[PDB]
Amino acid sequence: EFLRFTGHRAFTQRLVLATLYGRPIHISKIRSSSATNPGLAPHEISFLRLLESVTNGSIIDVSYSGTTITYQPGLITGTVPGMNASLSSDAIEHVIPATNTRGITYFLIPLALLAPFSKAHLNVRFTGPGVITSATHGARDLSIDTFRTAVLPLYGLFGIPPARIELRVLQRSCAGPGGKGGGGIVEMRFASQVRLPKTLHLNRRPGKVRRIRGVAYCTGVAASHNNRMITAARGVLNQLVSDVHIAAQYDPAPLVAEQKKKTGIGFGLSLVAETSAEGVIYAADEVAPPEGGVVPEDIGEKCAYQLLDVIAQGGCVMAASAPTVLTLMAMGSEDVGRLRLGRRVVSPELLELARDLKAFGAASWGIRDADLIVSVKGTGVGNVGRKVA
Amino acid sequence: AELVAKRAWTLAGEATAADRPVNSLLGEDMEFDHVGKPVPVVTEEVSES
Amino acid sequence: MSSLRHAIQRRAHKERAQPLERQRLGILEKKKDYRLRARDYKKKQAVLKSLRQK
Amino acid sequence: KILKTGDPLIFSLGWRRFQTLPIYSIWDNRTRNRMLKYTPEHMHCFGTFWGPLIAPNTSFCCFQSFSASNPGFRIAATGTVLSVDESTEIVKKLKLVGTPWKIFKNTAFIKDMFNSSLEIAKFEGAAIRTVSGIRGQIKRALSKPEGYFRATFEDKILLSDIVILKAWYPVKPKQFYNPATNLIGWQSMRLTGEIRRAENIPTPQNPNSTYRKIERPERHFNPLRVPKNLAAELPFKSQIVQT
Amino acid sequence: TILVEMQRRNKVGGIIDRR
Amino acid sequence: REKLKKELAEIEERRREKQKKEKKEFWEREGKKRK
Amino acid sequence: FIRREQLRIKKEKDEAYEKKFKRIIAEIQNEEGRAANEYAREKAAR
Amino acid sequence: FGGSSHAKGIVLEKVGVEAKQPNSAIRKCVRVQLIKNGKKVTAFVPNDGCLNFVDENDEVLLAGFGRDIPGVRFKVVKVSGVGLLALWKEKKEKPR
RNA sequence: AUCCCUUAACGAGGAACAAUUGGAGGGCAAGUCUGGUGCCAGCAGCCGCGGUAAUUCCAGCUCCAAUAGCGUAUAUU
RNA sequence: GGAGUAUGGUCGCAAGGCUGAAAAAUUGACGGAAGGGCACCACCAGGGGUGGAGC
Repeated sequence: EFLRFTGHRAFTQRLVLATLYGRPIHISKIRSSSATNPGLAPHEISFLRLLESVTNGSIIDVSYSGTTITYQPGLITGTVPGMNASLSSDAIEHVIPATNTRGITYFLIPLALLAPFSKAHLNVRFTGPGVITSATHGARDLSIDTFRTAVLPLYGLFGIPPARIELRVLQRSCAGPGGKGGGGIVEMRFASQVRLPKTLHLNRRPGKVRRIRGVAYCTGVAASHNNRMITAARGVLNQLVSDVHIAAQYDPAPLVAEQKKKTGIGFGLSLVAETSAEGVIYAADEVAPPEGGVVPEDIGEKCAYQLLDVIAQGGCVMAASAPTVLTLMAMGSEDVGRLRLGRRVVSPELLELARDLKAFGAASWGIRDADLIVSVKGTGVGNVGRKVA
Repeated sequence: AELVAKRAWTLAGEATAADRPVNSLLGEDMEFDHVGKPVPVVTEEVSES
Repeated sequence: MSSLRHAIQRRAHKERAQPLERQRLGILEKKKDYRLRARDYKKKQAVLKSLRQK
Repeated sequence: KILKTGDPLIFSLGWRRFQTLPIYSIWDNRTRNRMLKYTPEHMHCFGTFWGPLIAPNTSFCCFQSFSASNPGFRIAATGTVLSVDESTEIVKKLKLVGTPWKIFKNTAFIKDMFNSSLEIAKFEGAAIRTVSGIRGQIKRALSKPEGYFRATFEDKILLSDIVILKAWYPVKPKQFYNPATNLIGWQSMRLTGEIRRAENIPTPQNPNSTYRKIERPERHFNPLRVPKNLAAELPFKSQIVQT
Repeated sequence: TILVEMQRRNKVGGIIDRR
Repeated sequence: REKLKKELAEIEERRREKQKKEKKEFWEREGKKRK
Repeated sequence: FIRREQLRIKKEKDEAYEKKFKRIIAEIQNEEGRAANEYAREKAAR
Repeated sequence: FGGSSHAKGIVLEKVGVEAKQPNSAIRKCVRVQLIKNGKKVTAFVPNDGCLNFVDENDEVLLAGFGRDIPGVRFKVVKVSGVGLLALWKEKKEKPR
């Protein structure tokens, strides 16, 4: 009830920083303008359910209008066998409903940056009708492949080792009828809980972009779609790079309940450019419209153009993974860590994250020239509960 | 007053049937060991298999 | 070992008695008295089984 | 002095001095976190209290009363903060104690344990045990005397025996928190001995609980009693000769 | 119901959804 | 007598342990000689 | 139902514990005995 | 090790802290990291109740173990400048 | 000045004017854990119903070695 | 040192999607008519339950 926020922008960032700092928040006026569907969105209320499920002692209170919530956070326990599940290796089930338009990386990015600060492991299993493992048009969410091999190496940079991260899909799905729907189930297993993340330093220039590797996925369409997409993306990137290599993945169709239906018919592509210097990777994704039927070569050219855009633009980390690396840099020890952002990278979401950290109680950021070096002072919180044996 | 008052029947280690109220076990959540294998009930997946 | 244990490690644990409201029923049979009872019954049943075979 | 669970204790931990009342619990054999009733002499037990949260591996000291008229050694307990949590899992043994009513070869009827067939139907199949060591299982509620049941044991139990059922009842610590604001002034919660000496109530002592010396007579059993038909049917080389 | 309560024996706090 | 038999069994256990150690040392020396 | 669930959980938990600690004790004994035999070989050559 | 008689180390992690039986050697053994050379070796605390004085990231002196896991070569002698048997006998308090 | 040598007067009953370091072994619960073709076996057990001004218990367990000294580790000879 | 038997790691293969849930036979497939054998799940002769009230 104490701290006060307004608006529906950066909602998951506000709740996750509230959980990590232990500061009780109160977010008012979610949808004041919308007369048709005011209040909380279904993906937002399902993220509230997931946050209650993985935490312990957190009290979430949604109002009668649905336009104001308050949130007194508790500790991030994870899957302990006395409170959350029955066994320590058991996956906590989470179902998200059929009226869900955002991708599953909308749930995975806050959970993956809230997961190294837990007590036990995290073994979340996202099932249900509305679990889209693809990119959305939506708010342009990342795919599962983009999310995995673009942002989990950043935890590898921080010292949360990716030897113990297990993000695996069991079915894959796109949106289907309109934006709503899904069907493809995932499970994420964080077994690498750290006390304090390392204060990293991204300062040297990530000049030579050495190679491009990627994933083109097709669920419900012909398997020549990814071959045509690979020929389009190679026709764009062969002017620049000799080694572009894009895996092809194909799944038949996922079935949801109504008597089951096959939903999530679509196809998309996800390129990742690896710089020879360090853990610096630029990613881009593009998905078919869930009703449109556009050319796969158009999609391959579109994702290659977005990848060359991000390679032109980015200093060290792209703006999709910049809030995650900046909030982990803030969670680290009481030293300064230095990120090298591009001047084009700075975004209203990044700026809103800065405003939220200043409101919560972290120190401000120091911006100097080198693209600009942003330097963040850690707050030294870490994780609160861990059994020091 | 709570520290000086008498312990509840759940906090006394040996609770015979004279201490507690009548159906007071149904409100508690205790774990205990069982003996032997239960018999597997025949379910529709078992009959189908 | 045996030198890596204190005297409070070595101290004996006492045996409880029958409750005084129930002392008329006899002694409270513990593991030792139960072992004596079971030895005598297994011996008598072994002799009776051999007599039934004979 | 030893220091009891439930009795308050002034913790010096962080910058905070705070009087809280803890729960002492051993980690039984790394299984269940069983609640003790006193701290063990010369042994580290776990404690659990409701205070401010501190990052673990933080050492602490622990006093009983900030008085100058203590004749010896004011500091009581030491240690280090193990972890922090909400809603701990402390567990205390509750034994439901009963008495045999009718004793057959294995199935004995057990009387003074439950009060109704609803409670027995809840505790159906439970691992019941004799004091002697005979295991057994609660089988079926008994109809005509309300509160009795049938339990099939391992071997024959005696009428002198006591039949226990060892359940684990959870114990939650209290959420009390005094700040030890000494420069302003503060109310110090007393200990149970000071409370009893002040308001004049004796300590509860059970005569059935106080240990006694047990006079065991030497166990002599009856001789073998061979039945008449078997003793008349067995052959000549093994026939019983009794004058 | 029963297995879920046996899993969340000691789990404090939850999302209070008034809508 | 039972105390003496317990200590005699302990002595025989030590004898079997030293016999196994001397047997393996001897055959470790001989197995290099036949190699 | 609680009987069947608790017996399944007890079997799975005991099997997982036995497997994990057999692995741990075997790895510790392997590394320590390897270094001990290497030191006995390097000491007997002096 | 080295050329010395005792080595120093950092207690990385008490392996076998979740072992069941109390005086198991897997319960007594502790993975430490030697300072001078940098390698992680395993050492025996002499007693299971004496394991509680060994905390994580503590400077630990260790010596040879000369006589259930045969081959763990070292034993922890001092923890943070105080002898471990003295800590176990409750002669000294551990400076942290 | 001290020490030394002389020296009046006090100065021993164990609960003390308070011998230690190692090793081996027995005995114990209405306690806890594990295995399984009942009562058995194993690991063990400061933790037991109550009770801390409560308890007087193996009442100070038994044996071996050195004894104002003694043990451990490594190199070893 | 040789020969067996185990235990736990490490590596290599397995581990690349004309794709998107619900035959055999010269010997085989199905019957019919006639004639046998057996059956307190049949006839025949009897007996006894349950089913009416209560637990």
